[PDB]
This record gives sequence, C-alpha cells and structure tokens, in this order.
Amino acid sequence: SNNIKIKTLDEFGRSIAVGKRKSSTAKVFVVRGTGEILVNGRQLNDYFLKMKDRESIMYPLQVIESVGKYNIFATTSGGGPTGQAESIMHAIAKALVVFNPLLKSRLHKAGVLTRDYRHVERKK
Amino acid sequence: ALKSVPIPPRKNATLDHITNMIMRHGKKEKAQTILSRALYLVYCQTRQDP
Amino acid sequence: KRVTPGSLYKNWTNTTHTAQLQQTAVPLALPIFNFDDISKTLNKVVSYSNKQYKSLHHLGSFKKSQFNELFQKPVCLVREDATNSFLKKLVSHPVKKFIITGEPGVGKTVLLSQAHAYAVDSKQIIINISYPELFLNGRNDFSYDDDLKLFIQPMYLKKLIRKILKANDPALLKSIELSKDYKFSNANPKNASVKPFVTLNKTKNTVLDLLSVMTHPHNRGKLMKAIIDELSVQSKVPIMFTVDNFSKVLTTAYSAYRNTENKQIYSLDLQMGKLMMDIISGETKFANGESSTILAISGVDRTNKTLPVALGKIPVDPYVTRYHYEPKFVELLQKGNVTEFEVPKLNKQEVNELIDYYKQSNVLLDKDITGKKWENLIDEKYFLSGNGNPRELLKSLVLSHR
Amino acid sequence: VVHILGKGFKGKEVIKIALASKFYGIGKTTAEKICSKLGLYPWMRMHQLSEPQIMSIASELSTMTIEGDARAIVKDNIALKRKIGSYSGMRHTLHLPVRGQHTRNNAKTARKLNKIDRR
RNA sequence: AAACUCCAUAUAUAUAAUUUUAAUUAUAUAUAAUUUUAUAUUAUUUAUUAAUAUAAAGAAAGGAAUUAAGACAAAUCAUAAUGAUCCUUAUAAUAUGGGUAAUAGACGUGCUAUAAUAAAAUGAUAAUAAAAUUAUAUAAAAUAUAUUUAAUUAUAUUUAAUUAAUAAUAUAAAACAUUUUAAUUUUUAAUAUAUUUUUUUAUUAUAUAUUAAUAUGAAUUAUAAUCUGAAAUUCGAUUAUAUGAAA
Ligand SMILES: Nc1ncnc2c1ncn2[C@@H]1O[C@H](COP(=O)(O)OP(=O)(O)OP(=O)(O)O)[C@@H](O)[C@H]1O
Ligand SMILES: [K+]
Ligand SMILES: [K+]
Ligand SMILES: [K+]
Ligand SMILES: [K+]
Ligand SMILES: [K+]
Ligand SMILES: [K+]
Ligand SMILES: [K+]
Ligand SMILES: [K+]
Ligand SMILES: [K+]
Ligand SMILES: [Mg+2]
Ligand SMILES: [Mg+2]
Ligand SMILES: [Mg+2]
Ligand SMILES: [Mg+2]
Ligand SMILES: [Mg+2]
Ligand SMILES: [Mg+2]
Ligand SMILES: [Mg+2]
Ligand SMILES: [Mg+2]
Ligand SMILES: [Mg+2]
Repeated sequence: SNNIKIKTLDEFGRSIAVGKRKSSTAKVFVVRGTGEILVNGRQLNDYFLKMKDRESIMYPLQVIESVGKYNIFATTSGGGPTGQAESIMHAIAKALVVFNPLLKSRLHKAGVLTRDYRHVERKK
Repeated sequence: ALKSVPIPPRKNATLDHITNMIMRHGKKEKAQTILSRALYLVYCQTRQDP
Repeated sequence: KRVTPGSLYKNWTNTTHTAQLQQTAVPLALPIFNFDDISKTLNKVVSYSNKQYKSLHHLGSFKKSQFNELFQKPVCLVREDATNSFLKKLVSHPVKKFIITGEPGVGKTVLLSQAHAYAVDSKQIIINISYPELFLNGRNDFSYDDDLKLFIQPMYLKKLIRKILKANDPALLKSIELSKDYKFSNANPKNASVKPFVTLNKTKNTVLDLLSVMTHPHNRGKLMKAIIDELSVQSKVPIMFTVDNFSKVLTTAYSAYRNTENKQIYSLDLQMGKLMMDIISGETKFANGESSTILAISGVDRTNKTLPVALGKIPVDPYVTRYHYEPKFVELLQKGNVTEFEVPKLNKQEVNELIDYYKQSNVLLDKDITGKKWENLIDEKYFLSGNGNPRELLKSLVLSHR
Repeated sequence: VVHILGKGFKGKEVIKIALASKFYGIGKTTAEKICSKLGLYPWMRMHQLSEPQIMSIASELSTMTIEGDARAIVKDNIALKRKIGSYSGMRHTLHLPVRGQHTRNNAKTARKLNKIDRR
C-alpha cells in the first residue's frame, strides 16, 4: 500500500510544515489570520535584518496572493540568516497546500516547494 | 482567480546582475546597500523612478 | 581644489541630511497639526505649522536618517494609539514625567517632536537636549568651577542657551521677570573693555535678558544655573524639559573627560549631567504645575539593566557589574516617578494612510503602482515592515531596489 | 604651525596623537596622561592651544626622559652588551638578528638597523 | 565494465515515560528516479523517432566507491622486512654539551600590509552555526594584579560541573547599527546666522614641507613581567611601556 495520509489542519486550525536549507531548519505554524508573523517569538524586522531575507519569506504568500490572509509562527534553528529565511520560505509553501490543494501546481511552478539540495561540499 | 495571474517575479534580473558585479567576498548586503543608496540619491535629484 | 562649491563631498548619510534634496519635492497641501482640534486630524498625515517648524528646527526635533528629504517639510501621522494617547496623558497626569520607549525605529523621536509641537501651541517654554552624546564624548572644552563644584562645559553651554532663546517665543520669556539680582563678567566685544560686569536687576530685567548675556567661558556655568533657577521659580509659564537619546546618558555613566589624575569623570560630576538628573529626579522643582519632563530612548544606544530596573520591568540583580547596571541612576529615576510610555507599532490601517500619502508624494516605485493591486501592496508592506515598524516601512518603499 | 620643543605640528592635529607621534619615548598612554594633567580635553587640537598652554606642555615634556635622553638609554644598554662579550652584543656588532630569527632568508631589517649606535 | 551498491536528499514505520530535550532531534529498517506523461515545431533511417518548446505529475537537483594491462629497471633499504657485501674495543652501546636555527647570492610555498565599495572602536533580558575534543583531562563562576568606576585583554589565586545528546573548551565571526578615520582648507576653532540645528551660511585664524608613509603599516630593537619545563644561553610562547623599518 501507499505511505501517504492526507494532510489536514490540526485542532487549532494550524498547518504545520518543516523546511530545510543548508544546515538550517524551520518549523512554521500557519493559521488563517491578518498577516502577523513571529520568528522565534521575535518581530520579523528584529530577527531578520536583511530585507531580501524578509522578501524570501513573503514570496510563497505572494504567489497565492494571500499575504494578509494568514498568521505565521515560524521557529528556526541552525545555519545563518539566509539558510533560516529560505528554510522558512520552503516550510510556508508546504504548509499552504493544506488550505487549498488546488494551488500546489502554482507553488511548484514558482519553485518554492523544491528543497534546495546545495550544501557546503568538502573539497575533493 | 489565480489562473489568469502571472507568477510574480522572484527578483529583478538587471538589479541582481548589477549587485553581483558590485559585490566582492560574498558581501551581498553591502553591495545591495550601495546600489539602493545610490538609486535613492538619483530619485531625490530627478524625482523620477530610479 | 578638488571640491567645488556645490559638489557632494560628504558620505551618504550626511549628504542626504545636508544636501537640501527636498527642494525638488512636490508641494502638497496637508492639514496642520493642532492638538486642540485633533478630532479633525486623527489618523491623517499632517504637516506642522509655520510657528512649529521654526521652533522645532531650533530645538533639533528633526534628525538625520528620518527620510525627511523625501518631502518638502517633515510630516507626521497623527496616531490615536501613539500621538493622541500620549498627549492626553501629558495633559491629565499630575506628575508629568515620562520616558518614551519602543523598538528601534518605532517613532520615538517623532512622538517627541509632536510633544514639542503641542508645547509650542500651548504657550510653553521648551528646553530640549537632542544629542546628549555631545557633552559626554569629550569633543568640547571643560573646566572645573570651584563655586559650583562641577565640571562646566562652556562651548556646549553657549550652543544650548542660544537654542533655548531662538526656539521659544520671546513674549513668553519676557513675561518672566527676574527674581534675584545677577552679575556676570562682560564678554560683549563692544563694551567689554568699558564695563567690567553686566548687572541684571530683579523685577526690571527678564529671563529674555538673561538668555542674551555674553559672558566669559569660565562664568558660563553660573549663567546656566541662573537660567534654570529662574525658570524653576516662576509659575507663569510651563517649562517642558526634553532629552532625546536619553539611553546614552543611562549607559554612559563615565564621560570621556579625564581629571588631572587621568581618571575618567563621572557624568554626574558634569554640570550638564547634574542639571539633567536634578530635573528628572525632582530635586529641581518647577513652580508651574503644567511643567513636564519627557525623555526618549534611542535604538542606536546599547541596552543594559539600568532602564528596565528603573521602570520596574525586571527585578534588581545586585551582582550585575556597574558597566551593565548603574544603581545611582535607578534611584534618581524612581525618585522622580518617571513613567514609561511604549510607542506601539503601526496597524494595517495606519500603514494604508501612510502609503496613500506616499503615493501622493510620488515617492513610490513604479513596481508598486503599476500591475499591483492596492490591497496587495498594503499587505506586502505591512509584512515586510515587521507588522508596523515605520522605519522599515519607508525602507521597503524607497530604499529596496532589488 | 605650533612649535613645541622644536617639533612642528599642523594646526588640525589632535594633541594627544601629535605628542605620541613626534616625540621619541612618548606613546599613546603617555600622551593621554600629559593632556589629562594639563587640563586639555580629549580631542583638543593644536591650533586651539594658547601660548601659556604651549609652555605648560614643554615644561611637562622637559621633566620626562624623551628625545636624546631616551635614545641614549637604548644606545648605552646596547653598548653594555658588547662590553661584556655576550652573544647578543656580537649580533648587534655584526648587524644580525638578536632575538633568535633565522638568517638563511629574510633578516633584511636587522641588517639595516642593528648596530651599536642604534638610531 | 557498467550497473548493483553506499552517502546525501524526500517520505514511512519503530524507539524516547520530550529534564542527557536538539521531537525544528537522535538512528535503526523500508520506499523513491537511470524520473514520467501529453502536445506543437524542426530534422530524421519520417516512425511507435531525436532535437526543441509548451502543459501536467514529482522533494528529486549532487557525490563516492566500483577493476584489468603496461610503462617510466620513477620514490622509498630513513615506516618496517630480505639477499649480497662491509664494521665487530666499533661503522655497535651510554652520558654531557653542541649542531640540525650558520648567512653572500638564488629559488619554491605561505603570512601581513601598502586606507574610505575599508579600517578601528562600541553593541548584556546577550543576532545567527557546524563539526570536533575532554582518565597520559576539558576547566566554569568568583577573587586579585596589570588597572582606571566597570567592561575588555593577560596572568595568578581557587578547582564548580563533566569523563559527557547532561558539564567544560565556547555568548561563533563576518553581517547589521552608531561613532571615528591621515592624505583632505573636504578639517577645526572664535563670533554672528538660520524654518538643514548631530546641521546651514558669512567673516577671520587653522603651515610648512611635500611624490609623498598617516591616527596606514608593524618589521627591528630597549626594558620589565609572565607561561611550560628539571632546564628557555645558543634556541620557545605571551603581556606591558617604549621603539615604528620597508611597503
Ligand atoms: N507618526 C509618524 N508619521 C510619519 N513617519 C513616522 C511616524 N513615526 C515614525 N515615522 C518615521 O519612521 C522613521 C523612524 O522614526 P523615529 O526616528 O522617530 O524613530 P525612533 O524609534 O525614534 O528611532 P531610533 O531608535 O533610531 O531613535 C522615520 O523615517 C520617521 O519619519
Ligand atoms: K613617539
Ligand atoms: K638563527
Ligand atoms: K625565501
Ligand atoms: K523537546
Ligand atoms: K639543538
Ligand atoms: K584599511
Ligand atoms: K557558537
Ligand atoms: K610612517
Ligand atoms: K632562550
Ligand atoms: Mg529616535
Ligand atoms: Mg635516490
Ligand atoms: Mg631543518
Ligand atoms: Mg545568542
Ligand atoms: Mg573565568
Ligand atoms: Mg553576540
Ligand atoms: Mg566586529
Ligand atoms: Mg596603527
Ligand atoms: Mg618608501
């Protein structure tokens, strides 16, 4: 038989997904809201100083034009600012598919559902 | 509603190319700051889109 | 020379501040700031009045790195949760001693500028210390006064006294007749060699005359003590004493100045430090009951346990080293009953108003106006600004070319 | 130009930095103590000094071991090494490194400067 | 041979009484791709086709190992081992000290630097890592001195915890913000001035030399102190004050 069980929102209406980039990992909680984001309990502008990192986090929501329709509670650890910001980006994209599985094709086409494989390679 | 909306562009190709040419040693943030500050000064003297 | 009369030779932050780049901005007609009619300007972008702009420029209310050059003159959003809330407490609270806090770039300086604008309208005398670092960095002269037992800073005091004279209405200053007779040494280059001293008799001369006394650098500390005493004894005019970037004072207990034993001088051994903390602690009491003391912190300064403990946000930890905890400042702040007012972040509706003003000012890029729905822009800029930070909002709009 | 004990200084030069730059034997720490002792504020510049203050600097500088006196102490310590016949003294005489440096390569600065009558 | 593999990656199951906590993890087992399908175009050996694009599905994009033959009679008798030949009161063995660190020139490989798209300070409810190490140990916090309120840095005193998913080495750093920065009169100061006030403008003073070495650079050298060791002279490391070369 198959090993895939339909993903569904939890008891509090939250979609939980994990993402990885380089050495970083991110676990995000997406719920329907008004665009409030918290990264490790801190404001987005506090945790991520680079605007390009903030723009990466927003991109999946910008693809489905739902930037003001969800509250994101992102928790990230490991690597640096870029790995964490893009790991959160990847995790938000995977968590948005539960709210509307018809938008998976658009998320895949934008490239936010593809796990970036590049990592530091020991010189050979 | 989304079927007829083009996927928004991840980045500007020209600005990204200019930024990487300015950048050295992987210090992209400094390169982006220099370009953004320069383009901010162009807007403040021409009052057009830099 | 390599530098021509109009060449932009400074760095970017100073060029934007000093290069007069607002000249090309488009004149817009905005309502005027008036707290007595806030109902008509609440949640709307307003310019200041002509009388307020003149006073606030002389006080140093507007600072560099505030994107003021984008607009013809500096503008402010009259907010309900920040501007209206704070100004109502200032008019009602009996103590009227506040310290404005909040995350870096949240708008603490703009709030203080709106309190200065209110004071100008409400016929008050404003004493502002915009950049306390100037009397703590050791870049101006200092001298020890035996009669005051304090280190006076003549160069700094000369600038401060002129700011108090040029920023405040002469009529208010003239109304305050002097309570004591004062004698100073004459430094006026016209009659200095004819008149050894200049006398200010009581009930005849005013505080306006006192602020125009040209004295020698060694007697300028005694002139600052007279001005403060005269303003603290009179009950006619309320005195609003303000200090921006007060976090610098709390975190720099020892100035860069060194005494004759090569020992750094404690900040409370300077007249500026002693005077500032005497007004905050309550040692210097003002007769008028509408006098206030509004302090504001800045995110450019380091943080430590001093301010949080003084505000009651954390318990006192006695084993914290003095470099991260100054118990003397905590005692002074708690003796003055200073209360905290945290500036809240912007809500999405306030972001909408600011972005609608920016569109009319022609400061928005073409990628945010053409092919983008207005609702999408507001949602995106509210997300990219950290859910309300005004400074991150402006940067996302005018300083993000990626 | 401000002249202190013969040395000439450009007006804009910071006093604490200028003193440690033109006077042999005075470094950053020593210069700061002189300025602190004379009541000069940390970032005061030479053009600001008055003639009474220029004389005060010369007085404090004349009560220290600087210039010839300081240079003589080094020349006399080096001469003592040669007089006692220590290995280090011979290195100074031969214009060779005196602190264990290899000589198969490099050793160019020791060749130009190592000498009994060291500058 | 290639593949079949192993690693990485994605997913599933199992394990943890979720205080050895990182469950955003650990590591056992299993699955997955050497991707697949549809359509148009251009070529073809024109058909059940390749090159292309377009659409759809997908996390899927990278690596290692994987053996046969020959040559240079290429390196190694100094990792150890073998034959021949030579030494056997010495070409074997031990101790003390010295040398391998010498210095004309030359060569290879590195480090640091020659300033403003770049260096220096400061950033305590402490921005953000990974992989390793600790019974022939890793050493916390505190205190004392350099040394100044304190911090920082170095060492001493003392020796908490941990022989470890537990405690320690160890608050990563750059980043980012503020301040500062010679050449540079592009500065600073004294007056006056301003609706640029951390700032503008005006008038005076602010040097001379100068193709040049500064508040760049840190070689060389003096003195004092410290660390390891039984021992730091030839010939070790660190710190402070002073010295400040070439570039
Ligand atoms: N009410 C407002 N209306 C318009 N602009 C505002 C308002 N409040 C803040 N801003 C803008 O936000 C930016 C930051 O404002 P401000 O300097 O007052 O912040 P701050 O918290 O005092 O900053 P810091 O922590 O650096 O001292 C500026 O560009 C300012 O013009
Ligand atoms: K010197
Ligand atoms: K040697
Ligand atoms: K060599
Ligand atoms: K856990
Ligand atoms: K040896
Ligand atoms: K540099
Ligand atoms: K770390
Ligand atoms: K030099
Ligand atoms: K030795
Ligand atoms: Mg501020
Ligand atoms: Mg050979
Ligand atoms: Mg050798
Ligand atoms: Mg941390
Ligand atoms: Mg310790
Ligand atoms: Mg840190
Ligand atoms: Mg740093
Ligand atoms: Mg240097
Ligand atoms: Mg040269």
